[PDB]
Amino acid sequence: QFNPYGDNGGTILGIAGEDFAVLAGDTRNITDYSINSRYEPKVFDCGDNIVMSANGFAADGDALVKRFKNSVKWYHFDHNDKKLSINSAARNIQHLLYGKRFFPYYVHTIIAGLDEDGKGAVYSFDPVGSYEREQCRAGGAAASLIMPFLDNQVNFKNQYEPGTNGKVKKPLKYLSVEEVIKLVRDSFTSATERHIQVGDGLEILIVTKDGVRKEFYELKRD
Amino acid sequence: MDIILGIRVQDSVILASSKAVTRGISVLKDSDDKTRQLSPHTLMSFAGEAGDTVQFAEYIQANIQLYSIREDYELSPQAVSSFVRQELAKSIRSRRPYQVNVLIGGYDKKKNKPELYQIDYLGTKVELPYGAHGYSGFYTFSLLDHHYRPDMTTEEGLDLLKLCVQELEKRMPMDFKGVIVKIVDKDGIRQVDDF
Amino acid sequence: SDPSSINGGIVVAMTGKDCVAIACDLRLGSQSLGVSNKFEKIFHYGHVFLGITGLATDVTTLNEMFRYKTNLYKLKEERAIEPETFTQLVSSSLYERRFGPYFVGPVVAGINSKSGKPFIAGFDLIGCIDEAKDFIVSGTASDQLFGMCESLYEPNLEPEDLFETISQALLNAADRDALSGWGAVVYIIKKDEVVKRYLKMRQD
Amino acid sequence: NNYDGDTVTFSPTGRLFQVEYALEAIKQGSVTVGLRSNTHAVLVALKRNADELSSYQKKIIKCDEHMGLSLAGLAPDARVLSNYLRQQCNYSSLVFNRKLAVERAGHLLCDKAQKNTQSYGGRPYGVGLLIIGYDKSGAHLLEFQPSGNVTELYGTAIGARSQGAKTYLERTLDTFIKIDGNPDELIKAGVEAISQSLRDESLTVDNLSIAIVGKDTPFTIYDGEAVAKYI
Amino acid sequence: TQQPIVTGTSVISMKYDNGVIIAADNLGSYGSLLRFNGVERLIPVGDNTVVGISGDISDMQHIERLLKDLVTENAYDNPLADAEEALEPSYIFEYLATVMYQRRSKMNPLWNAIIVAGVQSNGDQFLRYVNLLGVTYSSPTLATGFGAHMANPLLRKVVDRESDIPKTTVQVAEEAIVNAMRVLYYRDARSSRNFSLAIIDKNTGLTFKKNLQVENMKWDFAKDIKGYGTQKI
Amino acid sequence: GSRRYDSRTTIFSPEGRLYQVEYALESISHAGTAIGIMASDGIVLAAERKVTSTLLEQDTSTEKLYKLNDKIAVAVAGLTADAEILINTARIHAQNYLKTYNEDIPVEILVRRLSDIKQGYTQHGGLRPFGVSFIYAGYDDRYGYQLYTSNPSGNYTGWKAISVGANTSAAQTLLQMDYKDDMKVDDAIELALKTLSKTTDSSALTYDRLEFATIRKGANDGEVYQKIFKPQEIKDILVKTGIT
Amino acid sequence: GYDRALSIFSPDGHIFQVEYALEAVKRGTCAVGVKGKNCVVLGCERRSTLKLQDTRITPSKVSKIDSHVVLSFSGLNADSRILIEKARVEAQSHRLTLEDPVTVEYLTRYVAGVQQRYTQSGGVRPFGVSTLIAGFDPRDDEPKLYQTEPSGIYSSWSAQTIGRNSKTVREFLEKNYDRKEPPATVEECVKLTVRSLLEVVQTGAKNIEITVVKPDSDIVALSSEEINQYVTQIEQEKQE
Amino acid sequence: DRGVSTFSPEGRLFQVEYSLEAIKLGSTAIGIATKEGVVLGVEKRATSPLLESDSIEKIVEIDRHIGCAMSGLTADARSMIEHARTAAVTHNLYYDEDINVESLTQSVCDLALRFGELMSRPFGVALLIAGHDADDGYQLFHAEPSGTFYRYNAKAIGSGSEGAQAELLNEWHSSLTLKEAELLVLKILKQVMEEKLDENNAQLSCITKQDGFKIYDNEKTAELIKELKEKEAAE
Amino acid sequence: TTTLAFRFQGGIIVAVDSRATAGNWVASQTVKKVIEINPFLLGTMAGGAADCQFWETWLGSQCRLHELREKERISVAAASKILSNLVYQYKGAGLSMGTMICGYTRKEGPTIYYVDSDGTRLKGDIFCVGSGQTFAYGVLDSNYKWDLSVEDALYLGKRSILAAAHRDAYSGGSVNLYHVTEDGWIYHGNHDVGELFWKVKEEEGSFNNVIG
Amino acid sequence: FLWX
Amino acid sequence: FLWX
Ligand SMILES: [Mg+2]
Ligand SMILES: [Mg+2]
Ligand SMILES: [Mg+2]
Repeated sequence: QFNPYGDNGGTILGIAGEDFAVLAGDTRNITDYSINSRYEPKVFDCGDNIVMSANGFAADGDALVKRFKNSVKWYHFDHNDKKLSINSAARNIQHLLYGKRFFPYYVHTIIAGLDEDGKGAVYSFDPVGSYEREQCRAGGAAASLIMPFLDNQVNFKNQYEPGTNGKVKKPLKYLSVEEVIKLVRDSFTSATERHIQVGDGLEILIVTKDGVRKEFYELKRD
Repeated sequence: MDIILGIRVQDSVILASSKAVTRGISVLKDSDDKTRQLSPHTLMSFAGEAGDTVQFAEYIQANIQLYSIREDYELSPQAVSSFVRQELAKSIRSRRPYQVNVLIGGYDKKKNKPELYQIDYLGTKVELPYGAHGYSGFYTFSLLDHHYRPDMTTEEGLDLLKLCVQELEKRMPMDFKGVIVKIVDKDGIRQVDDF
Repeated sequence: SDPSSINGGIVVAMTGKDCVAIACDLRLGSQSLGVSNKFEKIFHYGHVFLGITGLATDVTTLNEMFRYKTNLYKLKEERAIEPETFTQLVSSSLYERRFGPYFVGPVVAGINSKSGKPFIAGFDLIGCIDEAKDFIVSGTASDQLFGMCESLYEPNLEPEDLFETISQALLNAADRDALSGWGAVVYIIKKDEVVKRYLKMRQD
Repeated sequence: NNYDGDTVTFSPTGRLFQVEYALEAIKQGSVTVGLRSNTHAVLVALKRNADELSSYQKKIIKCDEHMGLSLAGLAPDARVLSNYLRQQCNYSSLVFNRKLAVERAGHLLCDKAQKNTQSYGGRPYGVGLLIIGYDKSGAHLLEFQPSGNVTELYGTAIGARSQGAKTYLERTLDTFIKIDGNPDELIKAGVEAISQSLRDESLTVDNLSIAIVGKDTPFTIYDGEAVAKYI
Repeated sequence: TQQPIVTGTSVISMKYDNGVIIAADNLGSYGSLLRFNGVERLIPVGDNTVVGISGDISDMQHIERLLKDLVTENAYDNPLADAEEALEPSYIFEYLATVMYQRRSKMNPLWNAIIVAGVQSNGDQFLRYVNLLGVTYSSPTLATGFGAHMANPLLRKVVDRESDIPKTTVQVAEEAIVNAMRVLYYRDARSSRNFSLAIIDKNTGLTFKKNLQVENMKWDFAKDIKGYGTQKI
Repeated sequence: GSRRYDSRTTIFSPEGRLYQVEYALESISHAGTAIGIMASDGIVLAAERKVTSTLLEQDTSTEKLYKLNDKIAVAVAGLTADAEILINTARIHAQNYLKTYNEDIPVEILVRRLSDIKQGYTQHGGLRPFGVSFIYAGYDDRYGYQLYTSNPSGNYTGWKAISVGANTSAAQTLLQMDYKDDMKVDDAIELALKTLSKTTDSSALTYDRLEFATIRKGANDGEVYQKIFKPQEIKDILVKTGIT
Repeated sequence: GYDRALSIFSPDGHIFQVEYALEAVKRGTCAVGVKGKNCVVLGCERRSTLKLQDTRITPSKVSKIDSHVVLSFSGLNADSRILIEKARVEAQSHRLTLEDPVTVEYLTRYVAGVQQRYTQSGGVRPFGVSTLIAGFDPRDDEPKLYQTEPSGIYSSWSAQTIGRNSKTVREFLEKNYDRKEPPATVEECVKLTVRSLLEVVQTGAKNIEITVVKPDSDIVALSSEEINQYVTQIEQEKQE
Repeated sequence: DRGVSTFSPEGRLFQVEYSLEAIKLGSTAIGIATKEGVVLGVEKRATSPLLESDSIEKIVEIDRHIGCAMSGLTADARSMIEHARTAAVTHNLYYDEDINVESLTQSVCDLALRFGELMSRPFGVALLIAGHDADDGYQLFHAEPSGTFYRYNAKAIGSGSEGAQAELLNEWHSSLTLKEAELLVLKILKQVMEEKLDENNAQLSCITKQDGFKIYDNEKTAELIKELKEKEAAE
Repeated sequence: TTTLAFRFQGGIIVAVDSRATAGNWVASQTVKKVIEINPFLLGTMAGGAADCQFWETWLGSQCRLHELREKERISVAAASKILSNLVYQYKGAGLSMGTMICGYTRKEGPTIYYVDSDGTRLKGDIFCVGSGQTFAYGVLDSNYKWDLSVEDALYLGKRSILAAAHRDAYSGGSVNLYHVTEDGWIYHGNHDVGELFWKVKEEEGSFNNVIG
Repeated sequence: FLWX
Repeated sequence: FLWX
């Protein structure tokens, strides 16, 4: 029987700073045990300082990103070139995803940018449009490897102040863009080592008030 | 849903309906009224699939209430039962049938006679002296075959009903948290508060 | 979950000398559980009699449907429908629902008012007509009824004799079926009088 | 007279009066000017107000990053036709990853307007449009009329006293066509053109509406203090 | 929901300094039966694009008609149909990509893997893949079926990343493709010796080569293979 | 377009009247007179056939009096063809009710639904109304014996005695003169014929120009019988009252 | 389907079909609504050119929409039946979804909405009917009286009349009804309603219908003798 | 007769031009936009003294940040309001934000021309749509049955409109306080109203960023009417 | 998941956990399972995250349109029935929702309605919904009285989620507390089970099964 | 598919 | 059903 879904592998990672946000994703595209591309970007600038990735089944991923980009275009037309806020984008994507509740988009969606107060924001979605704002989210094949590391290093979980008898927690604080990119690079090198569907390249899109900057780093190609 | 009984006696119809609403391994409620008044002298108890039961009961209630206003006249219990049966008879060959079984207890003011109608989800209607739905019947029918008499009073009918509930509480596997009892007669519908 | 054997029940029709007989049990059950011992399966529209076995909701629905149709027939034709014509109406109606059928085994019986000829007919569930001189059988004890009728029946029985033959045919067949019995009704039909008798039978 | 009841009826001389009456709605509309060089295309629109308390009716609509029009006549009809162009431009992008040619845009508007002139019940569109755009064959200016006739021009004007600007552009043709790689000078020529269609009133800051598209310029509209430069 | 009947096997392709090469054998298989031997699976669109199709041949012939019709439609009311407003590889791909994904989303797919090889108007090399699921990806080397398993490894030894494309000549690139076709003939049980090859160069244009044959095959070593273990004679 | 040829059948006059309803009533006023008289123990339906020809088959004919079910009959005034459309609809509505509730339809419910259909043709659809007036004679166990009339407007009212068609003005004056509440069926039969005899446009009232029907409880014990009179039975009842 | 726009604007800005529908209302028998301190009363004229009527079975002028709301009307009788039927269905539909009977305002707003729809729907003429809708909101003792008309406008009235010679009885109510002190009792409210109809009717025999609505679904129609007592009392006080 | 969607020789839609005549017959409605808020006021115009004037609802809430006043065949406005309310709530569901006053007005105006041979005739009612959004601040819009809408600093519609508009021309300046605007609406209403202005035959409302859209009580309006009369006598 | 709502003298208490799972994988511990429809209406979520979140947000839109149209805050009964009638239209399609509509109105008083995706709608004084409902019932039922103080009721609601958070593998993260009065709902904070467990264990002297 |  |  014809199976309409497939798995194109790869993994994505969104972290939110004080006055910035990053959305990173590996550039490997696979089917079964074959590499399709060593460089196929799946983290996109959608305009209005929103970056988006829909990891999983690449066909559904591209369809969704395409539809949201188009949604941004018509928002401008219908509402006098008003800037689409990240919170408004998030709700719009819920409606896109849930629209196919009974034939879902087989993707995990993450968007990043700045909220209306100018502070870093990350929103993550299930395949049928349940969404939540977070400081931190990994998505895709190696999400189970990266996420518990982020819990430990970003949100400082299970870490107690030395000599306080495990009574005082390590205090939460915003990370610098330099410190966040270190964690992204170490998350992806670690993921590449232990997951076969992750590697080839890492592409990071950094969002500040000044706009969207890109950074690229090599990953192991085995 | 599970236990719904009905006993037609000389001058009234008595409907007993279990109070338990169970989902999974949790009794969510122990005071549920599995009945709707269709008209002043017609009462319908219902049991079956979750959601369908109340949705069907309230839909019938609305239609009978609409007829009552339009004609300024109460439909006979026979007429209401025939209407309800046809709705279920339509339902069974629908895309998603109502999985609801009902008893209709009514007092015909023109005939001055109590009437009990047993209708399953297929649209199988029967007039009975006593009726039951689900596993309840497997105990109550043989018991009523023995103890029932057609000329009994309402008080005798309630004692005969207590005998059924006692037998069900003894031999039924599931805890149905007792029953709400309602009497339909010439004076309309009233609820027995202590059972 | 076999629609034709949930409720259970039987109908049998026979022809005699200038007369027909149609008989049915009174049981309505839900598989093992007996529910009603008053469920009659024989109806009539003027002088034309229809017995219906099978799923009881469809027995009720078809009775209501043929009453509806025979009533409009009488208003437009200004006369009562005849057995031969009604037989065709039943067949048309059943085959209309060819790919979603009524789970029923209908049996027409009556005397043509013009010719005075005794007439009986049976149908399958999709509406195929089974015309017979001797007898028609239907229901959960059809095998038993076939065996009883084929041995007991003889042609040109008088109404009083035909009554004994059809009654013994139904009773002995019903006692060898779990889902049939719980009382019986026999219609003896002459040109211009009809006698309806309730039989005494074992109540198990 | 007897042949102006609906669009489905020809006159004895072979005229469609309902189409001609729709054409009349444009003449009543406020003046708007279109002109282009080889690098840029410019729309200049005189906006109209109900009174001194009212806003000035917005004449210019964006269709894509590389295309947009100005309107003269029934604004709701312009909204319907502009919305249709946005969809056709958008269909070309999503399906063919291809910017819609300004010429095809015209052909699509022509065919949409035509269907309303041949069917009972419907009515002709009561608006004229000037479509500017920059595509794979350089700068373009189109004039749409609700008869269905679309015409590619170097420059033109539609609305009340449009003949003044149209005569000026006909004289200036040789000058403004060679304003290449200079947005501000092409706009000035457009603002000087629309000035020939003014009577008693002059160009103010909330009165003038300018739009431009070109080689390294997305379709962008200028209103309010942004057009103060050109008065 | 389909099942493919008459099928075509591997389509292989790679970029070089000035353009792209694409190749595909001339076989129409009917399961294990090698039924049709005259089947062209490379279909040129204009003078700047070639579409290589594997999978169901009835669906391939349908896609042929769509592309033929696309050229006709593009010429309508288009004075620049043979110039600035000619069909680009990127336009032709996006159209097919849209169709493939619409068909999978209606649970009635075109049972194909498609590679669109061409050169854009600005001289850029275009090479992109789409299949029955509507999955799209681009890479210096692309292949379908067995080609993905056996051709890609050999082609990637020549052009491993982007920076290797300017260093790769049409001589080297074509040699790699013709070698890959031979390897596929050795090891693919639904391949044929006869194949077609197309070069789309930004200078010399579209060069379409028909009735090529796999040659310089090593079989001699077979004479020295006796039994499966212990047999000596 | 087609607007040019539209009569606009469903519009108001400046005075607030429905043109097509008024003109349909003018049509009915030229139709043969139909009388209904309701007694305490039955209802009479009488109707005058439109100028009969001597070669018309009288016994196997039905122009005026139709049967809706076993308990309800109608007398027609207007276009026979129009009436037969509405009668077939009424007959079905009666069987739909019986199928649903296993009870014969109450007279007023049937009359309301038929009157609601007529109302529709005056408010929407752009079609001409039905050029028909009915006299409904029926019995139900709620109100007993009931006479109604409906007209093209879709308005219906209840009556003790009523006329429709030609010379209703003259007919209604004679009924209003000789009717009383404690009247018997046999008396109502006589009144019905005496009324038609005086209001007829013919020279003399004869059996061949009349349709006649009674709805009595004259059957055996608490059940209603419909009697559509045969030619010979009308001839007998016409001699018995002394009109011929 | 029949599509024609029957209700359209004229040069002077009038919709003649809506204004001609009002002329049908003006032709209709008089209907009056008077709301007291703790009750509403609906009075209705019945023209006396119809003798040999059967008042048992003849449709009554006042209709129950629910057990707590009533609707009287003036204009085309056949049109009124369609509005009453829709209202009765909406009354049950509201109970089914909101688990609460309609407010008089909500039921009025619905009926008014239906009347409006027919004034800008193709193929249909407006309803030749104005309605008086009266009753009490659930668990409320404040009397409610509303009026609708073919155009679809509706509003609340202390007292209002519609139909033929309605301008005469409105003249009467305008000087005889005190806003500061409405009829305190049922008797006072019924009397003022009968008085207002006796300005127009003719005789106070079988020409006047009176329906009294009270809080908590307490609706009763007065008989001939009950109404005749008010007529006899008013005429004796008049001779002064 | 003639088509519903027909053009006159001058190039106007007959049915649209005739609906404008209907709106002139309607009761007066006045809107004034300031930097402190937008004020909406209407003439109620009760046809009889028995009619309970508080049941006359000619000022209406669309959302917390958008109000609406109407003039003409007010029955026609019910479906327009219903659409506006659905549009406003629907936009909030899809985008988790308030909808721009202009975008709401444009949505209502899209209904206007959806008539012909869709509904049978244009609307016989004009709307004053007043609101506030973060982008363009306090706004007043006039929505006609032509499908056109203008933004206004102040606008009068209805029977006394041409007289009231000429008055609004002189009185309006860009530094009006909310309290000044309230009195100005009351002043101009009293001038053009047939019957004498009081709290029972005239209604005031306003929309402010802080408190949203609020219809004033008869008690509140009565104090402003008394404040207005004193100030006019005071010079 | 684990959500409970109960009625008492001082109004309604609503307690939820914050854990979201995808099988045995803990997706999040920072999920809001209570939706604030309006100042007097609360909605609880269990089962499908997308289904609950989408349709309870949509319910909030329908409740807003009701008060615009009827110039009056929607009843808890009407609000609950809009949701129950919606899910009933989708019955058999495979929506997964366990829902409690909690709020106060003048005509009703404090009211709780259980609404689930097979179309069941029940009024009641106590409900626990989710994978850990039985664990919450155990503690809640055994300690519940009508005469509980606002302080004690808030604690019992909190302690009943903690009980489930501990034993149920698919419940935990943090406890979100709400109190519904005649004046509307009041938020009583987010309580991380990380700290709350040890605090309760120490102060209460309970959880003796655990290595202290 | 997230659960709750 | 029946067969022949
Ligand atoms: Mg790896
Ligand atoms: Mg049964
Ligand atoms: Mg047995």
